[PDB]
Amino acid sequence: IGRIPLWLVGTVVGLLAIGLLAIFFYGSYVGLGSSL
Amino acid sequence: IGTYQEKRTWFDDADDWLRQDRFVFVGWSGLLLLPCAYFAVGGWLTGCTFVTSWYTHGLASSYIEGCNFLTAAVSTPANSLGHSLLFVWGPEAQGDLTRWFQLGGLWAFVALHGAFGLIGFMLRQFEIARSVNLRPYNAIAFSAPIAVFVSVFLIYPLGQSGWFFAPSFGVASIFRFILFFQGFHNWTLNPFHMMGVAGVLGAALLCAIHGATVENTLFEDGDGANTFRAFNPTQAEETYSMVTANRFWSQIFGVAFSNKRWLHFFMLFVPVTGLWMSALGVVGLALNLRAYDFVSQEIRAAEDPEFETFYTKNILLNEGIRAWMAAQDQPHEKLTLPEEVLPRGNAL
Amino acid sequence: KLPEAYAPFSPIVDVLPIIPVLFILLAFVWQASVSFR
Amino acid sequence: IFTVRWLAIHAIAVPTIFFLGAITAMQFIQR
Amino acid sequence: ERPFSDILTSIRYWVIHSITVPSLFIAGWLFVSTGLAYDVFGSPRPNEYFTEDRQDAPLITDRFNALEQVKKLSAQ
Amino acid sequence: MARPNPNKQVVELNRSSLYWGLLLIFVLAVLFSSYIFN
Amino acid sequence: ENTSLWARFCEWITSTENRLYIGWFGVIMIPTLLTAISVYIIAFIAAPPVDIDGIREPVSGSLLYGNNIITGAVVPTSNAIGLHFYPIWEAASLDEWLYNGGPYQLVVCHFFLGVCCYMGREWELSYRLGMRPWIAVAYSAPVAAATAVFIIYPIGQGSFSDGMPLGISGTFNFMIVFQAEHNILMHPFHMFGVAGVFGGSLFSAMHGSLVTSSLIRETTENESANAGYKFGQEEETYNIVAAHGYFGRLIFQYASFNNSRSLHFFLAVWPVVCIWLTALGISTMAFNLNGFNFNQSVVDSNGRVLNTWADIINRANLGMEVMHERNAHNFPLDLA
Amino acid sequence: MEALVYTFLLIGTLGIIFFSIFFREPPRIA
Amino acid sequence: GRDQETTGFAWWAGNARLINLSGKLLGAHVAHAGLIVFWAGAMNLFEVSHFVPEKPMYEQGLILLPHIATLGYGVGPGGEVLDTFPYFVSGVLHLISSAVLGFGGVYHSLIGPETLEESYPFFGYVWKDKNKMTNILGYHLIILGCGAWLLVLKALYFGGVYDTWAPGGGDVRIISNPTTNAAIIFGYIVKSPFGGDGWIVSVDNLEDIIGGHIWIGTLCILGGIWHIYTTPWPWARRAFVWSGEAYLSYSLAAVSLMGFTACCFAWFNNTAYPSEFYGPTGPEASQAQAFTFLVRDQRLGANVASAQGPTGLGKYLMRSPTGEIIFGGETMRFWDFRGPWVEPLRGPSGLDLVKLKNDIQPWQERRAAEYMTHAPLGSLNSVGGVATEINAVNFVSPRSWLATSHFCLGFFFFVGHLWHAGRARAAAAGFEKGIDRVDEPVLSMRPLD
Ligand code: CLA
Ligand code: CLA
Ligand code: CLA
Ligand code: CLA
Ligand code: CLA
Ligand SMILES: CC1=C(/C=C/C(C)=C/C=C/C(C)=C/C=C/C=C(C)/C=C/C=C(C)/C=C/C2=C(C)CCCC2(C)C)C(C)(C)CCC1
Ligand SMILES: CC1=C(/C=C/C(C)=C/C=C/C(C)=C/C=C/C=C(C)/C=C/C=C(C)/C=C/C2=C(C)CCCC2(C)C)C(C)(C)CCC1
Ligand SMILES: CC1=C(/C=C/C(C)=C/C=C/C(C)=C/C=C/C=C(C)/C=C/C=C(C)/C=C/C2=C(C)CCCC2(C)C)C(C)(C)CCC1
Ligand SMILES: CC1=C(/C=C/C(C)=C/C=C/C(C)=C/C=C/C=C(C)/C=C/C=C(C)/C=C/C2=C(C)CCCC2(C)C)C(C)(C)CCC1
Ligand SMILES: CC1=C(/C=C/C(C)=C\C=C\C(C)=C\C=C\C=C(C)\C=C\C=C(C)\C=C\C2=C(C)CCCC2(C)C)C(C)(C)CCC1
Ligand SMILES: CCCCCCCCCCCCC/C=C/[C@H](O)[C@H](N)CO
Ligand code: OEX
Ligand SMILES: [Cl-]
Ligand SMILES: [Cl-]
Ligand SMILES: [Fe+2]
Ligand code: NA
Repeated sequence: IGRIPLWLVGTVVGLLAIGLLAIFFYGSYVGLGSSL
Repeated sequence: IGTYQEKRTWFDDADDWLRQDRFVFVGWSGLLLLPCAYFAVGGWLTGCTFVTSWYTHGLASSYIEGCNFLTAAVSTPANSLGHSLLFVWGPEAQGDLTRWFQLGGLWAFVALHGAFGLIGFMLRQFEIARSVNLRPYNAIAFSAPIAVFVSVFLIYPLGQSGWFFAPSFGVASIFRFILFFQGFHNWTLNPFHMMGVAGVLGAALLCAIHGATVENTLFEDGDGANTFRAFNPTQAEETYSMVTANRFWSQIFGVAFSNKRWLHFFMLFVPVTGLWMSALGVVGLALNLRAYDFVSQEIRAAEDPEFETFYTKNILLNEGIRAWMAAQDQPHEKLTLPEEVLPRGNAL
Repeated sequence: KLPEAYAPFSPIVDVLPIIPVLFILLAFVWQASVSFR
Repeated sequence: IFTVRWLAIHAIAVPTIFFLGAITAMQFIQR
Repeated sequence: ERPFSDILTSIRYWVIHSITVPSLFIAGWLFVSTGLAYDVFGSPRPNEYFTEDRQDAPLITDRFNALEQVKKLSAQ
Repeated sequence: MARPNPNKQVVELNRSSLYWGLLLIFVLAVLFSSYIFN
Repeated sequence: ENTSLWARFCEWITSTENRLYIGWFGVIMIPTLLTAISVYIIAFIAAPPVDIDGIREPVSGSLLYGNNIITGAVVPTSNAIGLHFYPIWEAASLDEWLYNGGPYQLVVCHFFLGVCCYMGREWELSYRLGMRPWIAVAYSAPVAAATAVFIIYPIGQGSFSDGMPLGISGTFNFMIVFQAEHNILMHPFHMFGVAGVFGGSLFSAMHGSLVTSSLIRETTENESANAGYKFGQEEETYNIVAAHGYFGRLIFQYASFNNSRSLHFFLAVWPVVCIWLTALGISTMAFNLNGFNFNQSVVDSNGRVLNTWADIINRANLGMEVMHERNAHNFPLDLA
Repeated sequence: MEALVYTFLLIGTLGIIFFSIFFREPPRIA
Repeated sequence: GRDQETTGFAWWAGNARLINLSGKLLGAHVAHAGLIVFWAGAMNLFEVSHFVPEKPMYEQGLILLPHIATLGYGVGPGGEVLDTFPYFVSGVLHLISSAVLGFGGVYHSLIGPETLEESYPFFGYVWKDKNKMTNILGYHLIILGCGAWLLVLKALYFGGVYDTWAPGGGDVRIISNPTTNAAIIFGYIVKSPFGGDGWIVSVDNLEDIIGGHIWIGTLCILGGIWHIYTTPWPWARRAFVWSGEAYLSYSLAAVSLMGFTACCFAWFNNTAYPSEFYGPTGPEASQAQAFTFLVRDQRLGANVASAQGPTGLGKYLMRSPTGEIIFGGETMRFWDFRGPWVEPLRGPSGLDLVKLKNDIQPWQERRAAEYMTHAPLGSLNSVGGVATEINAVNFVSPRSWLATSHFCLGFFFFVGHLWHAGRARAAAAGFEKGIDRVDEPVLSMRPLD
């Protein structure tokens, strides 16, 4: 019951969301759908 | 009910189980809304990720191909299929989900389930407004998005040669559909479309200006520079000065609102009338009833080279759109137009 | 490119512009830490 | 538990994470 | 009640979901890496768009024979 | 009910609604006249 | 004691007791807007043909020259002029001035001044009324968009001929040419603008239908519902709590607007910030930043190019390209 | 013949605008 | 810091809480200065990390290296790079100075004194103290004058600056005899912003640049001494609002005009933004297209004065609306362009016909070819050309990036000036919170509005 801080959890999930979006923007320059 | 005995039944038990406060209100309409809406949204997210468009249009519209958000789509099926319902059990697919996906049945799935999800949502608006005992103006307002959806994704493809000419569900596919309506239909010149444009831009004006006027004519209730903490849930006085707002807009614009109820009814009325007019115009376009031409100006421009207007420039641009987009957008016509006959200006 | 002595430090230089964006996001993390006090 | 909130949040989270793994997988697919 | 403040901040929730969230992520990864997406969803692989028979966009051009025609036109 | 009609109602149109009606009809004219003349 | 002529004029200009507030912003607005209105009406009715493209192909534009309401337009300034500031006293004759698109430049300069001073006058009336001042900030969005289509796009493109024609069909022409060159549909700022006006209609119908859903009974079925509201009344006319509970159990109980203050703030901020972003979309495409370019993005293992929906957009874009300014081009690449 | 009609309709809309600005029902505080 | 109950400003306005907290305000400012110096150092080192010796600096998405090279560091005749060590030194000095400024900002933000009034009366100030407000303004004006004179010193004795107008493709030249004529200096200021005049963006020679900098440096130092030794006059006191948020609003309007001016400088000026380092301007690329299509068709044995277009105007050469000969085509709209590759071919009648036929130069011809092939046309993907072109070239001009970004920033800062001007006026008036509900002004005014 609240043994991990909610802001710490939110910061970590925001980090995973930002890393996921950075991966998605990275993969548009390589591989399929990359104009090369 | 109503000073009668009326012994309880399975209907009454189910109704009492459905109409109660939950995290999400389910209700009777949720028997339709929740599965149909989940299937429409999930089917769109499935088609934008895996389901191909290589066989229905000869394009690429999925993330597995390499398309991003702006470019992926759930594509309308081939013109050869016409207005087939594309049932997975139907004749075209014959029960087989895999080749059902690539034949375009997913568009029919998303369209039919989205229509029934929209019906379920409006029934949910009716039901919730009944349970809370409020007037159903939210459902009356939602009547206009369903009117647009049925006229655009159902009436227009039913009027044209088939589902192929419906909008495919996806950002770049919607843009194709929009430029298609420009080139083939001259949908900019249509009075019903420009009524829709006036309604939407006026509704945005009303939204922005009601928000700014309310947020700039507040009463104090202060002892704090954050105004957002000056609002309590249950009281009986106006939070912003109606008379000051009316005075301000009377001296700025010349006319101003003085009835809150008519102000909010106007905020309700403008987008609904705009979207209904756009729906009626798209229904006209379903039968190729275009406002493409002005007969007097066209005959004047044919009998005078010196007559040149922006409308005639638009007509030329529309010829350019049609002739440069037909070959790659309509594979069913087998239009192999040579580079020779395409319209073209000097240089470029 | 960078001078030869700083060639092994090129990958650490390649990240350096994003620090201000991390600074504004760090301001938001700090506000979440003080619970939007 | 197994509430309406549970089922309604799982229907929109479980395929979402599966799909996010799916797009992240194809995001590194070469040609 | 659990008003979404003690349930996402609970180690009981977090231990059980430290396996289901990334197990789902790995399952979604394998669904795309093993070609099962290509198989079940009808999308052709990046090296299988044009066969020896045709070198252009395929056309359905039929309705009740559409199933076997897209069978014969696709990459098996 | 009685010999006279019990549902006797008065209609109202304030000057504001007169202004909306006149703007609406004249705007329909300005919009649609180019198309009716064609 | 207040007997001097300037102070009497000052108290007349700054007076709230006027039917229309003038103020010191209105003393710049009113002549400029009246000049622009006069020239716009006169030009729309009786303007002779205007050589917009600079290639001696004058475009009629006016009603007396055979246009209707939809087709009539105050034609942009000549491409030969560019941005060279063409007023009446620069032209040898009114005939030359009307040929080279002078009324458009006059209307554009006066209208930009008029809208800037309109936003200032909105602030100044809010100041003299004891109001809070940010309605001008909200009006800065359509002002920014008008300046983006009347000033910034001509400046970035080198010619006032690039401005939006003051008309209906001219506006449509401006859009077709704009998408041809820049692909505005594939721009995030324009996507934000479309989301802004779609959400503006969304939230206008939403808030209007929630307020109309929660109206309080004072009237009968004989009387229109607005007759239950009295101007200047202190009590609130609708049940905010009932509407809020409705919306919460409709979508999400926590994710509703419990403050009517914050709700109206959201209503103001959403289309204003989105119209700001799309006005900068036009402003950045003035300096050739354009929309996204996703042509030949997907290729197969053997290098063949798959057509895509973006490639269908590209095909329509080419059709919009080559036909626009069909005679004005002499060279392949359209850098000018 | 058409420019006559268009001009009349435009000045009619402007006249209704003028009458609506300067000849509205005066709102009352009560 | 504080919470909302002790300040009344929420977290989304938390900086407002330190309006009256002079020490924390100073720390936030110097920490921000550390951020600016940090981005300059980080981006500069990143740019020299991503620098290729062959390709010019406009092909590689560089926006700081062209600034340093315009100053005349590491470049020679024509604009080729001789060394990147000056750029590396600039980046490193910026990074380390940012570390020092960030230490200071963190110090005053976390443990610095709350207010500087009770102990350091030189630094502590109240916002309504017009004397000390002008004193701080004078200190910063002296600093600005010193910076302008640093540029003057760099142009006069510290290697000179890069001139694109010097013969042979331009080079780094030492400025001798700058134009100190007041008429030439202020005729730019009084000039119209429109075509043919361009306001101050049409400064087209380094002598005018450095003379204007001499004038701005001397006037800035003079204004600094004047402000330190005077107090604002009663007419200024009546004309102005004297709160900190009002001073912020004034600064916002000023830097918004500065951002719009920088947008136009990047898009149009080619002497302060040499085309070798920043790429061609829009007018430059259009005139380059017409120029190289003139010379190609000359070398293919054709006449240029003849061969009118489809419109009967002249495909290669026409006359501008004032009379002098200009390049044919839609590039006539860019007839106002002046570049170092057209002036040796341009005489009294505009483009000289015999000079344009005979006196072509190889470096001018190559420069025109490249200014065609690298036009400021591109997408957000950094795909070069018009929006209908292929995905084959990876190029968007630094002029395009600078002009677009700084127009966006200038616009939002004008809007921020509106927000702060309104709120500062309302806070001085007592309106920042709302209408008083019992002393409402409209209720004391007659009806009929
Ligand atoms: C340019 C960005 C910037 C800067 C310089 C500041 C600066 C400041 N803010 Mg602030 N803020 C910002 C953005 C910024 N803010 C944004 C975007 C928001 C919205 C989320 C806020 C919302 C906000 C609120 C609500 C409050 C402040 C407050 C403050 C002041 C004290 C903060 C404090 O000491 O608490 C303690 C902070 C910490 C203990 C964490 C900081 C740890 C370090 C400094 C982070 C950076 C580490 C750095 C890399 C180390 C460099 C060392 C060097 C040697 C290289 C301070 C001067 C407070 C105030 O007004 O004072 C009364 C206040 O309550 N801010
Ligand atoms: C403000 C001035 C400015 C300018 C003119 C440039 C210009 C440029 N940069 Mg640069 N940069 C800047 C600031 C600037 N940058 C800052 C502050 C940082 C620190 C984060 C960086 C870090 C950086 C890196 C690491 C790189 C560049 C690169 C580049 C080049 C390619 C740009 C590109 O394709 O990116 C893409 C264009 C965009 C992403 C558009 C930006 C989107 C806007 C700003 C935000 C969206 C607005 C939003 C919708 C509104 C909502 C408001 C709010 C709610 C958020 C280009 C010349 C690249 C390069 O060439 O290296 C040499 C490179 O990799 N920049
Ligand atoms: C996201 C934030 C951001 C970012 C990343 C940038 C980035 C940039 N801006 Mg900027 N700017 C911003 C926000 C931003 N801006 C905002 C919000 C505004 C207000 C609207 C402005 C207004 C602005 C203007 C007016 C200008 C820029 C300019 C620039 C560019 C060069 C900066 C420069 O050198 O200035 C200068 C640095 C200083 C003044 C600090 C002092 C430096 C000293 C005086 C220089 C000493 C040199 C000396 C001669 C060396 C010799 C040594 C000795 C031998 C004498 C740069 C890429 C310039 C530009 O390129 O125009 C496009 C420019 O003129 N910006
Ligand atoms: C960033 C620099 C800066 C700042 C913020 C200030 C700020 C201030 N100065 Mg100032 N000043 C400066 C630099 C600066 N000065 C410099 C460099 C000089 C040397 C020339 C002066 C010389 C000076 C004097 C002599 C006086 C001030 C005064 C003032 C105060 C009132 C000014 C006013 O009423 O508004 C603005 C003024 C006007 C609008 C009327 C001036 C008429 C025109 C606009 C002046 C420029 C003419 C030119 C054609 C304008 C077109 C240029 C434009 C297109 C870019 C004010 C606090 C007054 C004061 O209070 O003394 C203490 C005063 O007497 N200053
Ligand atoms: C150097 C200029 C400057 C300075 C010093 C200030 C200072 C201040 N402003 Mg302010 N403002 C400015 C410019 C400035 N503003 C601009 C340019 C705008 C845009 C119109 C605003 C709009 C604004 C509003 C609406 C408000 C303030 C407020 C405030 C006060 C509290 C700020 C705060 O902590 O909020 C907290 C900071 C955050 C929550 C972070 C904001 C995150 C943004 C949305 C992300 C944007 C990043 C993105 C990359 C931008 C791209 C756009 C473009 C470059 C493409 C403070 C004294 C508040 C106030 O009035 O208090 C008295 C307030 O209500 N400002
Ligand atoms: C086919 C079909 C079906 C159906 C199915 C379904 C219904 C499902 C699903 C599904 C789903 C349901 C899916 C999904 C997905 C999702 C996703 C993929 C997501 C996402 C998102 C993103 C990616 C983003 C994020 C973010 C970030 C991170 C940043 C900021 C914010 C945002 C949000 C933007 C069946 C079998 C029955 C049968 C018939 C047919
Ligand atoms: C590494 C390296 C190097 C080296 C370098 C060096 C050795 C340097 C440095 C550095 C430094 C050394 C930096 C700095 C910083 C500083 C600063 C940043 C400052 C400051 C100051 C201030 C800020 C002031 C303030 C004030 C006061 C306090 C008093 C009164 C007022 C005033 C405001 C004036 C080189 C490049 C060679 C090479 C490569 C590597
Ligand atoms: C207070 C506060 C805050 C903050 C602010 C700021 C803004 C800060 C800062 C700061 C800063 C501004 C920092 C900076 C820094 C720097 C550093 C730390 C450095 C360094 C150095 C090094 C070590 C380098 C090295 C190198 C070289 C020499 C070159 C080559 C390469 C390399 C990189 C290796 C916030 C917002 C969060 C919240 C509120 C409060
Ligand atoms: C470096 C250079 C140069 C030089 C420059 C200069 C020398 C500048 C300056 C300048 C100046 C010397 C400026 C001035 C200014 C000012 C302004 C811009 C202002 C203002 C303000 C206002 C707008 C006002 C307002 C008002 C009024 C009206 C009254 C009441 C009060 C008030 C405040 C409200 C040149 C270009 C040659 C070349 C390039 C480089
Ligand atoms: C918004 C928000 C949030 C959050 C999110 C996130 C996830 C954030 C983040 C963030 C981050 C992620 C941060 C970070 C940071 C960091 C920083 C800011 C830093 C720094 C520093 C510096 C300055 C550096 C330096 C250096 C150099 C220069 C070189 C080498 C060495 C060194 C590294 C030392 C949440 C959901 C909770 C809630 C809602 C709201
Ligand atoms: C910008 C023009 C000024 C040129 C010379 C600047 C140097 C410093 C000039 C300041 C002159 C001091 C004026 C003194 C005013 C007195 O303090 C007041 N009359 C009160 O005694
Ligand atoms: O005007 Mn209308 O379209 Ca914009 O690009 Mn250049 O200019 Mn003209 O050509 Mn392409
Ligand atoms: Cl055209
Ligand atoms: Cl051309
Ligand atoms: Fe309301
Ligand atoms: Na052409």
